[PDB]
This record gives sequence, C-alpha cells and structure tokens, in this order.
Amino acid sequence: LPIPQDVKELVFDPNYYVPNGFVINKDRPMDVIYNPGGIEIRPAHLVADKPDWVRTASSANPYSILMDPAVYCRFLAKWPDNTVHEVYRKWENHMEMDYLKHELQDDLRRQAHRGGGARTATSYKLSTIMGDAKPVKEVAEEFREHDPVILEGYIACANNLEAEAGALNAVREALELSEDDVVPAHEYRAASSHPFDASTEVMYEIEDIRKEPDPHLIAKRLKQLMLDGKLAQRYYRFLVERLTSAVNEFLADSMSQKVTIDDFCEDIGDLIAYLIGKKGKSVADKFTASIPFIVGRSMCVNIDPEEGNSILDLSVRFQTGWRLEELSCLNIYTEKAVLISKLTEPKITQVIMGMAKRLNSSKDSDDARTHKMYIITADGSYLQVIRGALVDNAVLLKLIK
Amino acid sequence: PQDVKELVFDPNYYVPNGFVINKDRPMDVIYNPGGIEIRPAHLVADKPDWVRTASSANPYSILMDPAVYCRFLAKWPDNTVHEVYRKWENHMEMDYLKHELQDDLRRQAHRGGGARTATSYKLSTIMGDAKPVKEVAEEFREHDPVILEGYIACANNLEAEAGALNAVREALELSEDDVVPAHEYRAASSHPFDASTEVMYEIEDIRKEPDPHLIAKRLKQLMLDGKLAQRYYRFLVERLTSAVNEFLADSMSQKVTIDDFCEDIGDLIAYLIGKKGKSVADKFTASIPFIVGRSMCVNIDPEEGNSILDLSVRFQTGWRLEELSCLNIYTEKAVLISKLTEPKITQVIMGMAKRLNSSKDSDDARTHKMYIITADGSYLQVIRGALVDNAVLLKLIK
Repeated sequence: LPIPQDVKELVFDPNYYVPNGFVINKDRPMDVIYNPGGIEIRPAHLVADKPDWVRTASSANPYSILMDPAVYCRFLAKWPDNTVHEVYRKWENHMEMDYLKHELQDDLRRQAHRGGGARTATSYKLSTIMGDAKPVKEVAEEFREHDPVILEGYIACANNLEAEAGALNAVREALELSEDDVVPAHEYRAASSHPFDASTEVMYEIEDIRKEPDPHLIAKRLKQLMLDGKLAQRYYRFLVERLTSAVNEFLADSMSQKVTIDDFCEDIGDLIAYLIGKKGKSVADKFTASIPFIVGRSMCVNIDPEEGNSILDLSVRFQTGWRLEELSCLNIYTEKAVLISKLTEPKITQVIMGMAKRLNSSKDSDDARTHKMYIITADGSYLQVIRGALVDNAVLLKLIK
Repeated sequence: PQDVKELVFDPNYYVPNGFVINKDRPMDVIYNPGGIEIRPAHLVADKPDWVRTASSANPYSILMDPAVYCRFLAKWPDNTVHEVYRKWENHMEMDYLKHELQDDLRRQAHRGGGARTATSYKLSTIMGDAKPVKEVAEEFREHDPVILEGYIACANNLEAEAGALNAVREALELSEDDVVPAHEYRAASSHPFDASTEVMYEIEDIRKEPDPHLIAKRLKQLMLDGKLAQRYYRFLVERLTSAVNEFLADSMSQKVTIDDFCEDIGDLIAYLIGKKGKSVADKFTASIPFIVGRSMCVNIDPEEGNSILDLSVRFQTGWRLEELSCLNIYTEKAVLISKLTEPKITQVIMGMAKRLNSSKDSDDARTHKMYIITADGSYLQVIRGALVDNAVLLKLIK
C-alpha cells in the first residue's frame, strides 16, 4: 500500500500490488512487477532495446553500478517521472527468478557470449582465478593453477589480436607452460609506434610541450612548431587529431559532458573558458588537472636514433579468464561506462588497484599520465579503466566498441 | 527561381527590406526571390540548419577543385540546402573569400604559405595515370605517378606511408633532396588467429558464399561446435557488423544498423526487402561479397600463422586535402566523383580499380579497400554508392 520513494523501499512481489487488467504470467512471474505509485520493475535484458527504458543519470547515481551477474539480477525500475533506476536483486533470495537466469544462459543471441555445450571462450585454457597480480619471475620460481601474473617489459602490437597473441606467448614462455596447460590471467604492457620524420629537436620540443601543465601554452607552442616549418603539417595534423579525439573521449566518458571540440590547438582555450563559465569552477579545475593525462596519452614521444622517432600508444592490460557477461551484467552494453562500488566484486577492484599502483611507481608517476588501462575479458571484450569526474575517486569500466 | 541553374549570382539583384549589403564583404549573403539564401560554405559549417539535404537528384555531395570553384550553400524556403560551385575566374568580388580560406587561423593547418610544409620531404604535385615503377625508373623532370609491387606490411597509417615512401625512394634511386612522385602501392595488416587451418579454409569458403544467410549460419555453427573460439568468432562478427553498418550508412545512406551479424543479417535482409523494395535488397546482397571479403579476408600461411587481413590499395598524391577538395569533405560522410571532378582523380581511381580487377576472378576487388592519401595526411576511401549507378565516392577517414 505505501508508495516507495527510493530503490530500497520497493517491494519485490508480483502479488504485492496487482492493478486492473494485468494478468500475472504463471511460467514467467518476474516478467513485470508493479509497485504503488506506478513503479514498474522489469528485467534489464527484456527492455535493453527499448528507448524509454534507459538508465537515468542523476546526482545520486550518475553512473551505472557494476555487479556480478552470477550473484545479482539487474532490474530497471521506472517511476511516474520516467526516471529509470537500477535495482539489483540476489538470485538466491528469490527462487522464482530462476528462469530469467536460464534465459541469459540459453538465448540464441547470448550463445556468442555465454558458456554451454562445446563452446569455448578462448582457443586455449584460460584460468578463472582472479585477484591481485604478482611478478611472473617469483611465480615461475615458486612452481596447482598459476596465480595472476605480471609480465615485465613491453609487447609491440599492431592491433588488439597481435597484442593478445604476444601476451599469451610471453606468459607461456615465462611460466614454461604447454599448449594444453591452463594459462593464468595476466598483466602486461602494450606499445604501438607511429613513426615521425621530424628532427630530434622538434621531438624534444613536443615532448616538453607534453609536460606543460598549461593547456593554452601546449596549444600555442604546438601550433608555433607547425607554423615555423619545424613540424610538417602531416605530423602536426596527426597529433592534433589524436589530441582532439582524446579530449572528446574524456569529455564524453569521464565528465559526461555533451560538449565536443573540432581541433585541440585552436579550441582548447575556448573549451576551458566554456567550462569556467557554464559548468562552474570545480569541473573546469578537474578537467585541467586531467589535461596532463590526456596530453600524455595522446602525445607520448619516443626518441630513438636507431629506428627513428615515433609517437607511442601505451597501455597496461589485464587479461582475465572471465567472459564479459560473467564479469558484468548486460548494462555494460547499454552504458558508456560502469562504476566500481563496494558492492562490486572485490577482485576486479584489486586488479585495478594493482595496475594503478604499478603505473604510479614510475618516475614522477609519468606512466600514469601516458598509459591507458584495459581489462580484457576471455571472449575478447576490452574495458578501459577510466576516472570519473561526477564522483570523487570514481573508477569506471568503459566497453571498447 | 525554381531551380539551382536559375539562381542569380548578384547581391544587388534582390535586396530584401531591412537588409544592408556590406561593401567590404558583399558576397557573404545572397538573396533570391522566393526566399533563396546563398552563403559561403565555410561561414556556415558549424550551423546545424546549414547541412546539405540529400535528395533523389543529388543524393551525394560533389568532389570539386578548390583552386577553380568556390562552394556556396543555398537554402530554400522548404529548408533544403543545395550546393553551388562558382568559378573563381567568373567573379572577382569573391576573391577575398579565397584569401580567407588561404589565411584563416583555423585553416593554417591545411593550407600552404610562409614556412609551412605539408610533408617532411618534397612530393610532386603531378597527378594522372600511374605506371609500373620499373619502366619509369629505367626511362630516367618530375616523375610521373608510379605503381609499386608487392605489399607493405603496416601497423598503422604512418607506418604504411613511411614504407611506401622508402619503397619509392629505393626503386627510383631518389635522394633525400629529390622530388618523390605521387605513388600507388598496396598495404596489408594481419590479425593473427589461433584457429585450425581447416577452420580457416572453412571461413574462407564461407567468405565466397553469395548468400548472407548461409554465411551467418555456417559461421555461427563453427562457433557453436567449438571449432571457432568465441573470442575469434566475436572478433569476426564485430568486423562484419561494423562493415555492414558502414556500408549501410555510407554506400546506401540507410539509418538501419545491426548488433550481431550472424544473428541479425537475416532480419536485415527481410527488412530491406519489406521496406526498401527488392532493388535495394538485391544491391545489398550483391555487395555482400565485397563486405564479407573485406571483413573476413583469410590468409593461410603455415610459417607466419593464419590471420585475417585488412588489404588496401593506396595512392599518395602530392595535393593536400584542401587543395584536392573543398571543405565539404569535412561536412559530408562521402563526396561523389562526377565528370566535373578533376579528371586526374578519376584517372587515378580507374587505374587502381583496373589493377584490382586484373587479379584472378577479380578477387582483390572483393577484398581490398582503396584509399587516396593527400599530402597533409587525410585518407579518402574509395567506396561505391548504391544511390547512383556506377557512383564512386570519396569518404574522409576520421
């Protein structure tokens, strides 16, 4: 009878409140649930493609929360004001929900993402043990399944599959594993090189521009390098489009802003002034503080006289034995990024914390400013570990599409 | 005026009440009876109400010579935006507009002037039909466009460009101070597969299958039987879905999108038959071999390992993007190449297409993308347009 005001107050019983004209499905009791005040609770997978059932990012919960699908079921609750909130109900607490679970395991569309029959997520045996990672040297020296490991050095990659193959070969060589042994979840570093035919002094100048804390100075100095003929327009435009793409990515995902810039070197000052004026001071200060991270990711310069100077795409990647639909519910497909809370499985928080600590151990923590962060599921999904601006110290996983 | 051809290019031809013509910038706004309003394209590039309206007569933008024609957008009372290209030599009063495009602070990254150089080397601005490198080298003035042999292993665009430049320099025995001609080459990138050779051959056979339903069924069945790992199946399905969506958005101008190829290709075919007619669906089905060949090109090498190839034929020109085309290349998804386009670009494209079709069973034409790379580094993919018969489009890669 009482009307719930928030998520926790909702009653999980199809027979608790039954309005006129609604017939409860006998074999599908959980398909729709009604609560007083007009609250509609439906399984998320049954309303994934409906435009009127998208999560509402608000001040309290601007981010969709990541929870374990094997333990929790994700419902969407729609209120009279059309605000859609996540609800997470434990599988063991409500037995009458079991069929929904079976749906997610046995639908034709989810066969590409879930186990069953002769399906194998990987061409090899990938361990499902998760937790903190350890250096691969001590793991090899100690040797049961291997614990998650860390590979030293770097892996040169042309694409994602090349990086994964190199990482798998590195783990197999470090642990002296066979083709049939169960390889563990692993942490590694990936580098992609884009050669630059520019003078070494120009490379040093762009490198020093990267370390500049003032974005206006960064843009002015890069454009001045372009205008003097020191940097070819091809390479300048390449760097500019990379900076623009990274800035737009940070604005869209990390800050949840609908604002985009066409090109960095002419519009970074305008964007910062806009963030001063329309979005308040604090949002602009956090954007400015994250500007070094964006510029380090986009404009990392490698200067080696042997094989030539280049621009680096640097990342740290944690390959887990869990599939995307075993690590996450279906919201990972419907949201730009998912927040990691206390209710989230502690092991993913542990792996992300270990990755962050290893990034911060570099000189001046510069690696944390120049490396992207990824968790690769067994079935090949990439989840970039990014920072969230709407919540302090918020860590997000963004599915790479 | 009832037509684009009937537009009067005179600011003083029709002056509405309350409007004052700027003496220093008279070409900014043009008024024509009925409410037709013509403005330069680069003054209205950021306005959401100044986007070209694709119709039956002109479904695509037109690639043009920026040094010969100036782009203007004409807005009609029914909110339809059309293109008008007006020659520089026919209007002196438009000259300042040209200077703007040459001297704007924003455009300094794309145009010449001062000490700006598009490339770190000297690249010839001679376009035309390309010739095999050996005869051109043995013949030796600036070189004519050149064709290289083999494939350049590339990890990214910059690596491919560097490899092509090195190949041209070595084959034409050019020094660092010599002018390098525009050159056509081939690029190949490999995504390794930890799949059995039999499964790879089955995937290759599925690629040649003309029925998309059979492609989906056979690939899904390979996944479900455990012969194809879910990781590689999802990789291939992601590539197929991306390619199908790209073909729909670019080649067919269709807003329809799919999420999984092997799950929704039949639904997409049924939707195209039901709502778009048999002709559109048949066009998509006939293009299916090209899409599947580009997405699932299978390389089987017992030494280097089996892989999925991204194959392309790229012609590096000496002209910058803003010296090859107007600013429409930034606004439109793709631009159509007509008889009004510079004949050199069409010559290059037909040469690349002919060299593609010279392969056995025209197989390369089904597995290769085509690119024109400008001097300052823009990539223009040559695609086919389903809205006009034999329509060639250049799509700026962003």
